[PDB]
Amino acid sequence: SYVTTKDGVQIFYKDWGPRDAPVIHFHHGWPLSADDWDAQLLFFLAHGYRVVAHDRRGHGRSSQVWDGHDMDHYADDVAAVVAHLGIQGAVHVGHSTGGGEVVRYMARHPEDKVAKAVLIAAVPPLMVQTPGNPGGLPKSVFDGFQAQVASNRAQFYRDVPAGPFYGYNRPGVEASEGIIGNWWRQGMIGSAKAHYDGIVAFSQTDFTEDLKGIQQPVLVMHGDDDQIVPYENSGVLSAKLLPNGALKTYKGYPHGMPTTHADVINADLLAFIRS
Amino acid sequence: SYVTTKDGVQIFYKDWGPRDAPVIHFHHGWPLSADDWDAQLLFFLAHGYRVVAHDRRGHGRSSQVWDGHDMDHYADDVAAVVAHLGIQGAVHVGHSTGGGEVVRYMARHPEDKVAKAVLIAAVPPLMVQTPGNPGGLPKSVFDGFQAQVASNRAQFYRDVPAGPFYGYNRPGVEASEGIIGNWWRQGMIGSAKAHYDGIVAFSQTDFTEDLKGIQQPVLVMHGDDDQIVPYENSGVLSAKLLPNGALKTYKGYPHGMPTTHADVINADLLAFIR
Amino acid sequence: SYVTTKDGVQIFYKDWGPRDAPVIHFHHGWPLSADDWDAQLLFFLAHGYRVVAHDRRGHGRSSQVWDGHDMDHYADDVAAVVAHLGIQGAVHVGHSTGGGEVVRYMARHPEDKVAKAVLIAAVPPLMVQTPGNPGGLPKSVFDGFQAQVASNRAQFYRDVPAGPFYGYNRPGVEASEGIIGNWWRQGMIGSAKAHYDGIVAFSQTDFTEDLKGIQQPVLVMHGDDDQIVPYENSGVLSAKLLPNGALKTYKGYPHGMPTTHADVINADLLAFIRS
Repeated sequence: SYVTTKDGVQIFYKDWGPRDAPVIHFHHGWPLSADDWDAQLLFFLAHGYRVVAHDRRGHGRSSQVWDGHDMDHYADDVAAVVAHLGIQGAVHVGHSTGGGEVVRYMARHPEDKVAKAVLIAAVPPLMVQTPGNPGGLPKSVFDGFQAQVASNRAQFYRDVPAGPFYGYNRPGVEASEGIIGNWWRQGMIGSAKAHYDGIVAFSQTDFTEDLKGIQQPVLVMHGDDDQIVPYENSGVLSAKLLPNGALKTYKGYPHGMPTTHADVINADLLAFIRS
Repeated sequence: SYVTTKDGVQIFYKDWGPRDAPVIHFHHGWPLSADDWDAQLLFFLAHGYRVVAHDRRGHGRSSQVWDGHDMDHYADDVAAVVAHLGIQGAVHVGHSTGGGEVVRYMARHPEDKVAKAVLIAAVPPLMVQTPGNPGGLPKSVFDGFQAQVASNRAQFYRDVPAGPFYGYNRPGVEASEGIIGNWWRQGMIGSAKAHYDGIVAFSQTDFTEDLKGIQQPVLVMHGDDDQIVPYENSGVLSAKLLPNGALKTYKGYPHGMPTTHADVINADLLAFIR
Repeated sequence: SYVTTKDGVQIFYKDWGPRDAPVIHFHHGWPLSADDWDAQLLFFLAHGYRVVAHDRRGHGRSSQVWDGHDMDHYADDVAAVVAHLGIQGAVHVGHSTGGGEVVRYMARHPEDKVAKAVLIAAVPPLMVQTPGNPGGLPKSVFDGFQAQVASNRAQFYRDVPAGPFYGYNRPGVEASEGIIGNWWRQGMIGSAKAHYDGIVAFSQTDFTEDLKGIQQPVLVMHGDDDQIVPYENSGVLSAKLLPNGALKTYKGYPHGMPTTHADVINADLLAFIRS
């Protein structure tokens, strides 16, 4: 299904389950799509929820609009989906870049009384280095990623999931070509332009302010061996800044743990949601 | 192209060939799409037919609707496509789950005087074991498939075509990465929920009644080494229940024979159809 | 986005950049899509251009219409895109089959005064061997490709990019699975019938008349180790037929040079366009 945003973007989304069942809205990471949530969507459907997941603008099946690739637009696009379906008050779950999107959404759209939120290996508070965040990674790494997206996206989208994303580069770890390919697939159908700007969006946006204002219960799930988003600089700090945040640490887990450790993550996610 | 069903589902379809040429409507298997018919579509176009192939609900490019994943809905979706294109009286060819769809369609929509039908490695009469079908497979096997679709669909959709589907697991057979990849691709663009429910639809639906009522000529094709749909409990029985049915057995052929043995299957399909 | 043609075909296209910026329209090769221009689109966006790229009928995301798979229709489809977006007078860049499409467009749609054009490893003047073109390739070669598309498309679409297309079959050249898979991917989402007929369209259409009539500045780029479109019977001859055309030779370069040698191809395209 599709919804047209205020600025004319076509946002694709999946909406499964009873119309009146409690809702969980899932927000995917960079440079993926709603297809990255298969395991979670089926698990929560089987546990009584209506599940919704949309493709970020320029990602997956959503329109490849060339501009507006920043957290504020991402958040407003979320607002469009929510209002379109009338799913205000839903629980919002965000992975990686999607976690930033969730936080920014809960910050600029308080009119939507979101029940609870879950940040899984999310980018907040900030990934880039600034005088306020000296622990932020150097742009050179991000600028480099943008160069890869611009000059060899097809291979770069193989390298990321085949190496650091799922921890398949660790010793004794058996890689899954299906999982690698699906990551790659979701990336290739998206816009190179949206993904290019998207790196600035998830790496150079400061969510410190937003985290401090969120009063709802928020669970932060982070693997201590996350090679893409810093466990301490992002996860631990995020849980600390959130007034009602709680941290859930997973030893040795990778960035893509919701896929490679679906059972564990889903069970813990459900426990938190049911309070 | 798309047709909107009575219940609001968008069904994607392909329609190639002269508008007034005789029609062959192809029905794909689980968990694929109309793209799985490439070889047949071009073969029959070259042999004077108009060919139509649609994506089952929640499969390929069709709407990822969360419910209605059963044979009755699959059949009514076919009716929508047929009515939209005005292709009543066509020949219908179904592969695997698609074979069950063809049978249910003919049964629920007798108004459409289908000319003939071909069931290839099709699921009828009933795949699962029950008190009425002692020779079927235990439900646990299908529950296992559902579990795979629910927790590791991306790899599972590699395992099936790389192993049992095309017989590539048979020592000595040369696998095709392109064919494996295309199977996987069609599966991944479809809905995990549609595929999850779809397993129950194809393995636990009894088509005995539908088969007994089909009076048109029907050809049942089946490889005797089908690792996906047991030859003895499907093709053999379906052919006998069909009043005007006939069985065509292919020794050593896999479930996906229409793809790996296109020349032979296309030639035999044509002989029966034309 | 999409535009509906006169004959009811849905043509998918990408349109990126400031609405008021100078336009460059890219035309992809067989059996690909607009996604094949990733590297070029981002490079020109960075240089202040508005870039447009559409999927040929029956290719990529465009309608899998069963007929009209010939150069005249491809050209009329271009006309529909141009009129829809109001991008008359833009620069047109076509690769391989796309090169033929550009030339046919500029010929049957003179009302649009295209500024300049670039033909990269383009099919003109005529690929197949005929009495008038004794230096062409025997038709049997193209009949072979058609048979592969009809009975072994999934694997054939792996073989072409893994072998001759990018020169990965040359000694000492390392292949990119991501690039091979992306070529394969774009081909599989397109129509087998459109691709089957498309072989006749690109290999047996004579563009001599069109070429002799184009007065605009045109740059003909061609690698001399192109295993898909013979250098000597294409680019060399096309450059001479064009009243204001010039040949740019890339020694040892493959057919898919815009992808494997993006830095060089982009720089030369930019220099020519602003010349």
